[PDB]
Amino acid sequence: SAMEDFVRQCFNPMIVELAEKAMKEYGEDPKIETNKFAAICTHLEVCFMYSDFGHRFEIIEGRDRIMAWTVVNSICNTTGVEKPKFLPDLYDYKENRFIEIGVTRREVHIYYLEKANKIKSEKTHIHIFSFTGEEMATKADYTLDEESRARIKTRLFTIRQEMASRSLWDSFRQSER
Ligand SMILES: [Mn+2]
Ligand SMILES: [Mn+2]
Repeated sequence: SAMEDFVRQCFNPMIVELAEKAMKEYGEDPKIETNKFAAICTHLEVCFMYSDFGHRFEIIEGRDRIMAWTVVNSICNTTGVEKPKFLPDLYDYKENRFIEIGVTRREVHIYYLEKANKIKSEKTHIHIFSFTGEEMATKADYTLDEESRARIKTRLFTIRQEMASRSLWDSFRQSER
């Protein structure tokens, strides 16, 4: 598929490898679930950019479940912050709170409501990004400075435009995988 080629050309090999590992966890094949492949790569890249724009942030996404829960447990033991139900994406040492990052091809408020209804934890901060430069965060607290968020928005829009140039955007956005 052209989607796999695009993924291997636009994403660095480490992100592609982690995404393939996550698909093995899912028991899914990157050559069949190509849109899920692109979405997982995009979410990983956004989480890594978010963490690098700070060390203010502890990365939880991208680790295997053992190490992710080990990191979450150590953070909870040191800070006393409540342990989340689901594995979040980041921990913010400055605000002392876990962060769930969302990347959606739909409207940001719809996805925000979906994520907030899932996580059921007022403590965990939510930050949603779209491929159109829109964002939505808990209490309108965007955590990052405007420059870092602009970098993330530019990266997402560029991914959307590369997909559209390769005639892949319609399939990707119409899919919720
Ligand atoms: Mn995650
Ligand atoms: Mn996430």
